[PDB]
Amino acid sequence: LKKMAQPSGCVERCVVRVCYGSTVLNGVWLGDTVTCPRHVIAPSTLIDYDHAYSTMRLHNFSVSHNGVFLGVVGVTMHGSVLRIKVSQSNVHTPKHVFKTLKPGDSFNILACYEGIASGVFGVNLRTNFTIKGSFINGACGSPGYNVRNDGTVEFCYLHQIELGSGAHVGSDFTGSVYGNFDDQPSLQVESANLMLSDNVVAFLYAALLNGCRWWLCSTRVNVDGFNEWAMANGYTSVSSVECYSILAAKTGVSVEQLLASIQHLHEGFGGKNILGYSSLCDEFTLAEVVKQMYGV
Amino acid sequence: LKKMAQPSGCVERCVVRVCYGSTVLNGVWLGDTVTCPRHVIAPSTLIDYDHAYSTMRLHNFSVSHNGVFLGVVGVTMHGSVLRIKVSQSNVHTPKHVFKTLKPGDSFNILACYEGIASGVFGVNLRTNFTIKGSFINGACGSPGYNVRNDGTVEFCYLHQIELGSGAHVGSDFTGSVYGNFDDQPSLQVESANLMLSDNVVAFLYAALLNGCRWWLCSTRVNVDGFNEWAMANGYTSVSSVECYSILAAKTGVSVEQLLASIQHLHEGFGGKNILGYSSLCDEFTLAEVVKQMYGV
Ligand SMILES: Cn1cnc(Cn2c(=O)nc(Nc3cc4cn(C)nc4cc3Cl)n(Cc3cc(F)c(F)cc3F)c2=O)n1
Ligand SMILES: Cn1cnc(Cn2c(=O)nc(Nc3cc4cn(C)nc4cc3Cl)n(Cc3cc(F)c(F)cc3F)c2=O)n1
Repeated sequence: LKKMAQPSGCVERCVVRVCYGSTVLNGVWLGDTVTCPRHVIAPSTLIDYDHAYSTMRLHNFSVSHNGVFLGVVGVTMHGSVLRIKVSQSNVHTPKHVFKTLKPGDSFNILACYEGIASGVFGVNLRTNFTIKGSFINGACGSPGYNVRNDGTVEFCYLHQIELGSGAHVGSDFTGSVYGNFDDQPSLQVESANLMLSDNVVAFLYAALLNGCRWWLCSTRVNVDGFNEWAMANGYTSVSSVECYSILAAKTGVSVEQLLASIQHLHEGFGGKNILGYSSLCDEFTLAEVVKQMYGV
Repeated sequence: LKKMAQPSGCVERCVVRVCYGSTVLNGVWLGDTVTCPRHVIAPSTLIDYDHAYSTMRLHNFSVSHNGVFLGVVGVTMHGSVLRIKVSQSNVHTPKHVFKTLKPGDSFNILACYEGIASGVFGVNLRTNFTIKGSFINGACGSPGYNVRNDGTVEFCYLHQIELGSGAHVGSDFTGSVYGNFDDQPSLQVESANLMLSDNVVAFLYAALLNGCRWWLCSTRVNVDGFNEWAMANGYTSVSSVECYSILAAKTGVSVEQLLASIQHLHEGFGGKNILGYSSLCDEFTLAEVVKQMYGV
């Protein structure tokens, strides 16, 4: 079990550099539209974006891909993003949709600087709607994506800000900020994360499939009992036993046995480890475990 | 800190599917040459590769890029790889070199199946010359690479085998197997992994720069003394001190203090953690720490 990213080639071909005056960040070029964070039009300064938008000048923009400049034709503002119409369509536009992530969803970040990709990594949207990425100044507008089995790219995230805690906040392509954080320099404090119980169950199945079984409780707790316990101990509710059927069928271990195991392991591993982890891991989804173990 | 891969697009355009008889793995297409593990010509049985090569027939090969089949013109064997000449050059061959890794080198893996990339991740060549990837059956031939600052791709790894431990072994593009394992289905056991001290020093500097300093020793241990201790305690030598000077200056902490700190912490943290880790982390190189925190 290793956190991986899906290959980045099809997304690299969509990253552009967006400049407005002296401010530079990343945008995503699809068809004849570049989407980027609206912070690119912020003054050097609480930002009044409505006023910055009303006094915008199109000739103040510079949009470029690999040093080649695209002609800017028009700009509209949608929530926390801009949609910049350009006079040229991206001939490497992949088959794509736009998807809004939910907590517990895994996705890929292509970390970009000045319109050029530098790194790719997998992340999980947490219950407080932040991610734990690695970004420095200039990463604003870095895209997050998933690639479906048929090849369709789901565009799901545009990087916005780093919180005081180090957590990372982005928007979707409609302009909604995940978690409704402000795209402003401010002292906002995210609420505390819960452990993603769905991912912990997937992790324990992966441990069973790698021979690691010292932790397995003999007895069971049902979903209703676990969910009552989860609410009192910083865990999310578990969603439907039936979705784990493939891993339950391959291990002979029911979800209820793992729910009971989580209750035990919450109080500590006691000098032992599970796949090299010293506490429970909610980093991997059921789909990731199934893909990495079986290719499905 | 996040382990990440460099963008994979330029390598994706070189991945091919190589088939000989019923055996299918991955290769890398550069110019008019495909390099792949020689296991593709193994019979279905201790493999006599010299005999398999002498009886090889070019018509048994099939080589394709994204489902487009390439004509096979000639084949030579070089150590544990084949060099397959095809009837056209890859028009997307990136500027590139071949480089043989040394233990402690980080690089990127593009995990491929049937000539199609499915995931990308960063790894470190360990002192026992294995890596800890995530690979299932069909990953043979998956390439490892690094991208230089000037854009030159260093091709450095072709995936070969998974040992009983789960550890992964590959070759370089000259055909030398890392660690001189055999490209045979025999039982082989790698030597004990040593903690990469250079990476642990980088990790402790990252902690200091993040305000985590509960563990810091005022004691100093010089390089020579640390290296003698390291021998007897599962650690590599520390290679040098001066490369850390930028981080030593920002923190006011000498490398020799961090060597003393490693000796203080090598058995465990008690109940405490460092950047979320419950034991010392050797995942991150100095270059990665400096790049991810300062963009250098
Ligand atoms: C450490 N870190 C991790 N993620 C981030 C994201 N991020 C960013 O990359 N850049 C930001 N400010 C800018 C400065 C610029 C200087 N030039 C020349 N051009 C610049 C462009 C930007 Cl966007 N910010 C700050 C920030 C970005 C916003 F979108 C926002 F609404 C409020 C903010 F305070 C930033 O967080 N940094
Ligand atoms: C679980 N895992 C992780 N990494 C690996 C690497 N690996 C591999 O992907 N495939 C292998 N055997 C093949 C079977 C095939 C069936 N078909 C239809 N085509 C096949 C092609 C291969 Cl290569 N092996 C085994 C292996 C591969 C070698 F290169 C070698 F020299 C000896 C070996 F025993 C394998 O390890 N599996």
